Amino acid sequence: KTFFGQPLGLSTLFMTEMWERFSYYGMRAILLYYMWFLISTGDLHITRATAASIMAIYASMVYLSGTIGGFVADRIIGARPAVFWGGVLIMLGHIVLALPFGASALFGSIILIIIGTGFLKPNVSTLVGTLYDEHDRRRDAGFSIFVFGINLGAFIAPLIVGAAQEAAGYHVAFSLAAIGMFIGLLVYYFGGKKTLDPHYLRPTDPLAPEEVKPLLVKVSLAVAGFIAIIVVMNLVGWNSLPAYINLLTIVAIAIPVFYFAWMISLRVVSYIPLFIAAVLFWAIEEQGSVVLATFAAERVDSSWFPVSWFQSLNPLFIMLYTPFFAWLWTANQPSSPTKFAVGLMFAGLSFLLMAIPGALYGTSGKVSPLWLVGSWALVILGEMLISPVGLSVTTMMSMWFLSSSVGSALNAQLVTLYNAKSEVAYFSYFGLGSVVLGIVLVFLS
Ligand SMILES: CCCCCCC/C=C/CCCCCC(=O)OC[C@@H](O)CO
Ligand SMILES: CCCCCCC/C=C\CCCCCC(=O)OC[C@@H](O)CO
Ligand SMILES: CCCCCCC/C=C\CCCCCC(=O)OC[C@@H](O)CO
Ligand SMILES: CCCCCCC/C=C\CCCCCC(=O)OC[C@@H](O)CO
Ligand SMILES: CCCCCCC/C=C\CCCCCC(=O)OC[C@H](O)CO
Ligand SMILES: CCCCCCC/C=C\CCCCCC(=O)OC[C@H](O)CO
Ligand SMILES: CCCCCCC/C=C\CCCCCC(=O)OC[C@H](O)CO
Ligand SMILES: CCCCCCC/C=C\CCCCCC(=O)OC[C@H](O)CO
Ligand SMILES: CCCCCCC/C=C\CCCCCC(=O)OC[C@H](O)CO
Repeated sequence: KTFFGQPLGLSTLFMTEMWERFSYYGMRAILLYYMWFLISTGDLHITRATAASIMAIYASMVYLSGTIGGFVADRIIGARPAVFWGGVLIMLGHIVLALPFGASALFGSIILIIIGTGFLKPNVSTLVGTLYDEHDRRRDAGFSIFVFGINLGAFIAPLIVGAAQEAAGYHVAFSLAAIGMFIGLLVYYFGGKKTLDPHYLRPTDPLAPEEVKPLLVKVSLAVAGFIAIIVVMNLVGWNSLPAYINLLTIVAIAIPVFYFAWMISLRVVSYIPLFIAAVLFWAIEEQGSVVLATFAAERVDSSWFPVSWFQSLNPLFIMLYTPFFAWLWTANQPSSPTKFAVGLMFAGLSFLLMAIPGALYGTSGKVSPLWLVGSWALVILGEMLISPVGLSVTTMMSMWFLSSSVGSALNAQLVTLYNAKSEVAYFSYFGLGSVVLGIVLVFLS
């Protein structure tokens, strides 16, 4: 008796991640529209450009937090508690938004989820490997099944949450996200005790006595320096929300900039164009929940259904393409930098495609939802070529997990350029921009 030929414990982690991704992407599907709403009532004193920038940097921090959660679990708290307490903080983040508050709750919600996802996201995948011996040939299948559960949650969430927001408002919809995470915790907690190794209740590589102090010092210097920067910023008058957002953008981009300059000082050099292509691809893919969400709400005949449902197309196409590419890579298979190149080209085509309706019809009307369907089909096609390979090429493993954070940080700057007047230029310029760089990468391949 198995779960698709895998140890029964996979069923627990499958559901755990399905519900967490439900909570996360359910929130993402309506958070931007929610900020627009708070703005329209005068409760939130920012522009839509800033709100769009917030969504991008929010994403950026979540991915950044993810590069740290594995360490904290491996060295300090253990993978099993990390997942649990991460789940708790994620649940509380969605509760904060469900409470009878407005803009005052946004920061607290954002922080809780950044930290919680940081503890949960890397460590659930770790525990999946825990199910198998070193020997097990079933590993690749088990992770594929796990990924399917991730995509499932991401798929149903905007449908269910978006419908709920339409029927019962934002606060109820945010509560559904919280309940989703809660369900994830129930199944995880009770299902875990039956199936998970008690070894992972504790860290597997705990700090040795002599490691405690320098780690505390290292963490301390970072906080003091970051706090110092913020003090100076407020002294010299750089203290607006766009300013803090720029600071985090700089931070998110500096980290890979430093580790490279650190490590360089020589095939690492060859990894640079790969890393650049990854950042750019993630930038475009992550604009689906920001720029494309804006386009869906302003430029699409979506009178008969919640416009947040467009967020379901991303994981839908992942699920549709997946068994195909599963087959395709079994049946000369192109190289890895070739995949990145063609992978970035498809991202570029997805934005080039979106420039068409504005150029043909104008930007003051509404167009068919099919334009967005086509756009997402194109970008996810690019994801099938880049994501399954990116970790393999880089084998700096962290560099791979950071490419998504840098793309989002870059987006935090770029998405402020998008509006009805700049629609066609935005899509053409960046669409073509990414296509040419994918052409360059073929030359450098
Ligand atoms: C996996 C590869 C797929 C590539 C996607 C490209 C195919 C479709 C592109 C967009 C279709 C155009 C819209 C069709 C339509 O019914 O237009 C009606 C009109 O209301 C438009 O405003
Ligand atoms: C152990 C805790 C787990 C449970 C998760 C927390 C969620 C439980 C109940 C959520 C109640 C929804 C909020 C109701 C509400 O504010 O109504 C909004 C009002 O504006 C109606 O339009
Ligand atoms: C080890 C990697 C991290 C190192 C970070 C390097 C530099 C950190 C901070 C410096 C950036 C200055 C802040 C910029 C800023 O807030 O400008 C805002 C202003 O233009 C808007 O009103
Ligand atoms: C408007 C028309 C655009 C047509 C574009 C066609 C050309 C695209 C790429 C040209 C070079 C081939 C790349 C093949 C390759 O893998 O490397 C070899 C290349 O470096 C040859 O010099
Ligand atoms: C009286 C109100 C407060 C009660 C709620 C607080 C939380 C209750 C129990 C905490 C349990 C800690 C879980 C840590 C953990 O590793 O869980 C993992 C599971 O064992 C499965 O892996
Ligand atoms: C998730 C909780 C927050 C931890 C971050 C604080 C980082 C700074 C110093 C590390 C604190 C670790 C405390 C426990 C510890 O490692 O000491 C005992 C050693 O295992 C044995 O000497
Ligand atoms: C077996 C695969 C089938 C799909 C093939 C992919 C199609 C590739 C390019 C299609 C054409 C480019 C989009 C332009 C477009 O939508 O024009 C349509 C009219 O403008 C609609 O009013
Ligand atoms: C592989 C080919 C797939 C099919 C797409 C081919 C080209 C797609 C779009 C080209 C431009 C579409 C609109 C043209 C346009 O807006 O003309 C500009 C007018 O002068 C506006 O005043
Ligand atoms: C699978 C095919 C993918 C589709 C890509 C083909 C189309 C590429 C670019 C189309 C749009 C080009 C720019 C149009 C443009 O800016 O014209 C000016 C407008 O009239 C004013 O904004």
